[PDB]
Amino acid sequence: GPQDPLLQQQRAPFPGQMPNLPKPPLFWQQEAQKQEAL
Amino acid sequence: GPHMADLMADESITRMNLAAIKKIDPYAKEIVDSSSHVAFYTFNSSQNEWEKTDVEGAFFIYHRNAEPFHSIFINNRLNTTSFVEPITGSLELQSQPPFLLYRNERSRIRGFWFYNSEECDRISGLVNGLLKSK
Repeated sequence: GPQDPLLQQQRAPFPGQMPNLPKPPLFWQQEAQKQEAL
Repeated sequence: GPHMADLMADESITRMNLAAIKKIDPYAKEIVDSSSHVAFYTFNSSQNEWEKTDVEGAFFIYHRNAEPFHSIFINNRLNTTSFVEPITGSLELQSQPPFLLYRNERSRIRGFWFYNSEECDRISGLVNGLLKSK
């Protein structure tokens, strides 16, 4: 419901905000799948 | 003027932690490491995105002098639920800073998020040792 501010001065805590994990390049996903597969 | 925090922790604190542990897992006798806050995340390949799970809790590694030798538990603070899983020696790990990544059966991807990256490093080291020591 609450609307986040367009402009931010400093990083403040926000209950209910999920952290954003970093996404690796496609190569990472493919490599894992292959290794498990035989 | 400036003062540094004490590196050594009181023994009383450790005892209290192990007490809470016994409440869910009667067979947990010793604590190896504990992270103040840890959350479980899963990756869905179909969507190419990460999805947060309903498990958000304090992470503890438990040691026992009987089978299973080692097991990991998360105390879900928000949902007041217990989640436990045994440690297997076939798991392969990978470190993408600051988030820890590991592979699971059937080519699934799951990871753990820690309040502090360094804190995560210590925990991961323990697991690595278990894999190579038995």
